[PDB]
Amino acid sequence: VFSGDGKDFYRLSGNVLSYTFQVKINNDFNYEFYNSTWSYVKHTSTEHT
Amino acid sequence: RVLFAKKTKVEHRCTTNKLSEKHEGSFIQGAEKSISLIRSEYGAA
Ligand SMILES: *[C@@H]1O[C@H](CO)[C@@H](O[C@@H]2O[C@H](CO)[C@@H](O)[C@H](O)[C@H]2NC(C)=O)[C@H](O)[C@H]1NC(C)=O
Repeated sequence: VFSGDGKDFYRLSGNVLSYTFQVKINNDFNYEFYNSTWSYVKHTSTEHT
Repeated sequence: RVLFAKKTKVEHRCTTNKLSEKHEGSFIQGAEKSISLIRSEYGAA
C-alpha cells in the first residue's frame, strides 16, 4: 500500500480487506455568554423642629 | 395691653420633608454556536 498521510510505504495483509486514505473530520462549537447585574439604591430623610 | 395689664403670645412652627430614591437597570447577554464538517491531517487546522 502506497504512501497515504504517512511514511513512504506500509504493508497490508490477507486478512485485512481494505486500507483507505479518505480524509473527513467533524467539529463543533457551542459558546454561551451571560452576565446579569443588580443595582438598587434607597434613601430617606426626615427632620422636624 | 389696656390700662392696666400686658399680654404677649408668640407661636412658631415649621416643617421640612425630603425623600429621594434612584434605581438603574442594565444587563447584557449573548450566545453564539456553530457546527461544521470538513472532508491530510494538516487540514484539521
Ligand atoms: C460581563 O459584562 C461585560 C460588560 O462590561 C462583558 O464584557 C466586557 O467588555 C468590555 C468591553 O471593553 C471589557 O472592557 C470588559 O473587560 C468585559 N468584561 C469583563 C468582565 O472582562 C462580558 O462579556 C460579560 N460576561 C462575562 C464576563 O461572562
